[PDB]
Amino acid sequence: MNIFEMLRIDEGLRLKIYKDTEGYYTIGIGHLLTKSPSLNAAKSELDKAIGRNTNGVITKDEAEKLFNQDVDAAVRGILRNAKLKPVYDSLDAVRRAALINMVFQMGETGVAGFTNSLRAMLQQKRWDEAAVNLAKSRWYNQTPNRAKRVITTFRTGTWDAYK
Repeated sequence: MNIFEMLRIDEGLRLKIYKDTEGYYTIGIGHLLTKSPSLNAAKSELDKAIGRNTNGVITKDEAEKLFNQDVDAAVRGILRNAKLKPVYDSLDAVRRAALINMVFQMGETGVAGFTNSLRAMLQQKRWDEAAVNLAKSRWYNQTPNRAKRVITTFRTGTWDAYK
Protein backbone atom coordinates (compact mmCIF):
# COMPACT_ATOMS: atom_id res chain seq x y z
CA MET A 1 0.00 0.00 0.00
CA ASN A 2 1.04 3.65 -0.19
CA ILE A 3 -0.11 7.13 0.77
CA PHE A 4 -2.75 7.26 -1.96
CA GLU A 5 -4.40 4.03 -1.18
CA MET A 6 -4.17 4.98 2.46
CA LEU A 7 -6.11 8.29 2.08
CA ARG A 8 -8.60 6.90 -0.31
CA ILE A 9 -9.55 4.55 2.51
CA ASP A 10 -9.57 7.14 5.21
CA GLU A 11 -11.25 9.82 3.12
CA GLY A 12 -13.38 7.76 0.73
CA LEU A 13 -14.33 9.09 -2.78
CA ARG A 14 -17.30 11.47 -3.19
CA LEU A 15 -18.51 13.07 -6.37
CA LYS A 16 -21.02 15.40 -4.85
CA ILE A 17 -20.24 18.22 -2.35
CA TYR A 18 -20.35 16.99 1.18
CA LYS A 19 -19.67 18.16 4.67
CA ASP A 20 -16.72 16.88 6.67
CA THR A 21 -16.72 16.03 10.51
CA GLU A 22 -16.43 19.75 11.29
CA GLY A 23 -19.33 20.31 8.92
CA TYR A 24 -17.27 21.95 6.28
CA TYR A 25 -18.01 21.77 2.54
CA THR A 26 -15.88 19.14 0.89
CA ILE A 27 -15.61 17.09 -2.25
CA GLY A 28 -13.72 14.23 -3.96
CA ILE A 29 -11.00 12.76 -1.78
CA GLY A 30 -11.09 15.00 1.33
CA HIS A 31 -10.79 18.21 -0.76
CA LEU A 32 -12.03 20.94 1.48
CA LEU A 33 -13.90 23.71 -0.42
CA THR A 34 -14.67 26.34 2.22
CA LYS A 35 -15.37 27.01 5.96
CA SER A 36 -18.34 29.25 5.10
CA PRO A 37 -22.03 27.90 5.10
CA SER A 38 -22.46 29.44 1.67
CA LEU A 39 -23.03 26.48 -0.54
CA ASN A 40 -22.49 29.05 -3.23
CA ALA A 41 -19.08 29.82 -1.92
CA ALA A 42 -18.25 26.03 -2.03
CA LYS A 43 -19.61 25.84 -5.59
CA SER A 44 -17.73 28.88 -6.63
CA GLU A 45 -14.49 27.57 -5.15
CA LEU A 46 -15.18 24.29 -6.93
CA ASP A 47 -15.68 25.62 -10.39
CA LYS A 48 -12.55 27.64 -9.88
CA ALA A 49 -10.40 24.61 -9.07
CA ILE A 50 -12.05 22.67 -11.83
CA GLY A 51 -12.34 25.47 -14.40
CA ARG A 52 -15.80 24.47 -15.60
CA ASN A 53 -19.32 25.03 -14.27
CA THR A 54 -19.82 22.00 -12.11
CA ASN A 55 -23.03 22.50 -10.25
CA GLY A 56 -21.36 20.75 -7.30
CA VAL A 57 -20.76 17.47 -9.15
CA ILE A 58 -17.40 16.37 -10.53
CA THR A 59 -16.04 13.29 -12.21
CA LYS A 60 -13.78 10.60 -10.82
CA ASP A 61 -11.15 11.99 -13.02
CA GLU A 62 -11.49 15.46 -11.74
CA ALA A 63 -11.60 14.19 -8.19
CA GLU A 64 -8.39 12.21 -8.75
CA LYS A 65 -6.56 15.25 -10.18
CA LEU A 66 -7.51 17.34 -7.16
CA PHE A 67 -6.37 14.42 -5.05
CA ASN A 68 -2.93 14.34 -6.64
CA GLN A 69 -2.55 18.14 -6.16
CA ASP A 70 -3.60 17.87 -2.51
CA VAL A 71 -1.06 15.16 -1.73
CA ASP A 72 1.66 17.30 -3.36
CA ALA A 73 0.63 20.33 -1.25
CA ALA A 74 0.92 18.31 1.98
CA VAL A 75 4.40 17.22 0.98
CA ARG A 76 5.40 20.75 0.31
CA GLY A 77 3.97 21.95 3.49
CA ILE A 78 6.06 19.44 5.25
CA LEU A 79 9.25 20.33 3.50
CA ARG A 80 8.85 24.03 3.96
CA ASN A 81 8.06 23.74 7.57
CA ALA A 82 11.06 24.19 9.80
CA LYS A 83 9.89 21.68 12.44
CA LEU A 84 8.72 18.83 10.14
CA LYS A 85 11.28 18.67 7.35
CA PRO A 86 13.94 17.13 9.48
CA VAL A 87 11.54 14.55 10.89
CA TYR A 88 10.35 13.73 7.40
CA ASP A 89 13.82 13.53 5.98
CA SER A 90 14.76 10.87 8.46
CA LEU A 91 11.68 8.78 8.08
CA ASP A 92 11.09 5.50 6.24
CA ALA A 93 8.42 5.36 3.50
CA VAL A 94 5.65 4.05 5.89
CA ARG A 95 6.08 6.61 8.62
CA ARG A 96 6.43 9.28 5.89
CA ALA A 97 2.95 8.25 4.64
CA ALA A 98 1.44 8.55 8.17
CA LEU A 99 2.94 11.93 8.53
CA ILE A 100 1.52 13.01 5.18
CA ASN A 101 -1.95 11.81 6.24
CA MET A 102 -1.81 13.97 9.41
CA VAL A 103 -0.81 17.06 7.42
CA PHE A 104 -3.46 16.20 4.81
CA GLN A 105 -6.08 16.16 7.49
CA MET A 106 -5.01 18.80 9.93
CA GLY A 107 -2.62 21.06 8.03
CA GLU A 108 1.14 21.81 8.48
CA THR A 109 0.57 24.09 11.43
CA GLY A 110 -1.43 21.70 13.43
CA VAL A 111 1.01 18.88 12.88
CA ALA A 112 4.14 20.90 13.56
CA GLY A 113 2.93 21.55 17.03
CA PHE A 114 3.28 17.90 17.82
CA THR A 115 6.77 17.44 16.58
CA ASN A 116 8.09 16.54 19.94
CA SER A 117 5.44 13.93 20.56
CA LEU A 118 6.21 12.53 17.16
CA ARG A 119 9.88 12.16 17.79
CA ALA A 120 9.12 10.70 21.26
CA MET A 121 6.85 8.04 19.80
CA LEU A 122 9.77 6.81 18.00
CA GLN A 123 11.79 5.97 21.17
CA GLN A 124 11.57 2.77 23.19
CA LYS A 125 10.97 4.22 26.71
CA ARG A 126 7.46 5.52 27.33
CA TRP A 127 6.83 6.02 23.65
CA ASP A 128 3.15 5.50 24.57
CA GLU A 129 2.80 8.54 26.72
CA ALA A 130 3.59 10.56 23.59
CA ALA A 131 0.89 8.65 21.70
CA VAL A 132 -1.57 9.45 24.42
CA ASN A 133 -1.04 13.21 23.86
CA LEU A 134 -2.21 13.17 20.38
CA ALA A 135 -5.25 11.20 21.48
CA LYS A 136 -6.20 14.27 23.33
CA SER A 137 -5.79 16.66 20.32
CA ARG A 138 -8.90 17.94 18.76
CA TRP A 139 -7.95 15.52 15.97
CA TYR A 140 -8.52 12.21 17.73
CA ASN A 141 -11.64 13.40 19.36
CA GLN A 142 -13.14 14.24 16.04
CA THR A 143 -11.88 11.08 14.23
CA PRO A 144 -10.78 8.64 16.85
CA ASN A 145 -10.53 5.50 14.71
CA ARG A 146 -8.66 7.27 11.96
CA ALA A 147 -6.31 8.75 14.62
CA LYS A 148 -5.50 5.33 15.95
CA ARG A 149 -4.85 3.83 12.61
CA VAL A 150 -2.56 6.70 11.65
CA ILE A 151 -0.76 6.72 14.97
CA THR A 152 -0.32 3.01 14.83
CA THR A 153 1.25 3.30 11.41
CA PHE A 154 3.48 6.04 12.57
CA ARG A 155 4.69 4.04 15.52
CA THR A 156 5.04 0.62 13.87
CA GLY A 157 6.21 1.60 10.37
CA THR A 158 3.94 -1.19 8.96
CA TRP A 159 0.54 -1.27 7.46
CA ASP A 160 -1.03 -3.55 10.06
CA ALA A 161 -3.80 -1.03 10.87
CA TYR A 162 -4.99 -1.07 7.19
CA LYS A 163 -4.79 -4.42 7.63
